[PDB]
This record gives sequence, C-alpha cells and structure tokens, in this order.
Amino acid sequence: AIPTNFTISVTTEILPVSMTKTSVDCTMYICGDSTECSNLLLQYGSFCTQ
Amino acid sequence: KGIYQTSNFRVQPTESIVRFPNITNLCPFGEVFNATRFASVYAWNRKRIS
Ligand SMILES: *[C@@H]1O[C@H](CO)[C@@H](O[C@@H]2O[C@H](CO)[C@@H](O)[C@H](O)[C@H]2NC(C)=O)[C@H](O)[C@H]1NC(C)=O
Ligand SMILES: *[C@@H]1O[C@H](CO)[C@@H](O)[C@H](O)[C@H]1NC(C)=O
Ligand SMILES: *[C@@H]1O[C@H](CO)[C@@H](O)[C@H](O)[C@H]1NC(C)=O
Repeated sequence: AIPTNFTISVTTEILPVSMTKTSVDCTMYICGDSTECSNLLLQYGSFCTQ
Repeated sequence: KGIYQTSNFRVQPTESIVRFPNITNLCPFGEVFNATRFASVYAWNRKRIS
C-alpha cells in the first residue's frame, strides 16, 4: 500500500518549564513579628535556614 | 558573591499602647465575697457581673 498524496499537519505540544519562585520568611508565618516566639524558635536551630 | 534573601531583623517595636473601654465603675466584689448569706450548694447562686 503506497501513498500518492500527503498532508502537512501542525500539532501543539505544551510543556511546563518553570514555577513561581516562592520564598518564605519563617518568623512571620510561624510567630508574626513576636520576639518571644522567635526566641523560643531559636531553640529549634537550623530548620528555617534549611 | 551573589544575592541573599536575608532574614528580617531591621525594625523592632519601641513603645506600647493600651486601649480599654471607658468605664469608671468599681465592680461589686463585696456583694459576693462580703455577703451576709451564701447560697447552699444544691441551690448555688449564679450572679451575672457586668
Ligand atoms: C493530492 O491531495 C491533495 C490534498 O491532500 C490535493 O489538494 C487538493 O486538490 C483538490 C483537487 O485538485 C483541490 O480542490 C483542493 O483545493 C486541493 N487542496 C488544497 C489545500 O488546495 C491534491 O490536488 C492531490 N493531488 C493529486 C495529484 O491528486
Ligand atoms: C470614653 O468615651 C467618651 C465618649 O465616647 C470619650 O470622650 C472619652 O475620652 C472616652 N474615655 C474616657 C476615659 O472617658
Ligand atoms: C469585707 O469586710 C471586711 C470586714 O467586715 C472589710 O475590712 C473589707 O473592706 C470588706 N471588703 C470590701 C471589699 O470592702
């Protein structure tokens, strides 16, 4: 079975590439500008830097 | 070399503000602590205070 006519087709291929460059401050989310809560938080160490 | 999203220590609060309702009435502590008669336990008294 041999083709005698053809066609040129166009297809769309969608690919995600990036995401929203989120960033988080622990102190606001967890404590909310409260120094005492931050002081208690310091006992946890390097979770937030991580 | 580079850019760093540093933690947020720059500003710290300085003073306090206290706001309360404008009531000068003294509460009737006497009428409950300094009472001629207390209710018996089965019929304990319930006093609204306001
Ligand atoms: C091969 O096939 C293509 C279609 O895939 C043909 O193109 C059509 O031909 C008809 C008849 O000649 C026209 O009415 C259409 O307008 C043509 N298409 C377009 C987009 O213009 C082509 O003619 C065929 N060739 C042969 C030799 O059969
Ligand atoms: C209480 O309310 C009155 C009227 O709203 C206002 O003038 C007054 O400054 C307030 N505070 C005190 C202590 O009365
Ligand atoms: C309760 O009674 C005692 C003595 O009767 C009195 O010294 C005291 O001031 C009274 N309490 C109040 C709140 O006035």
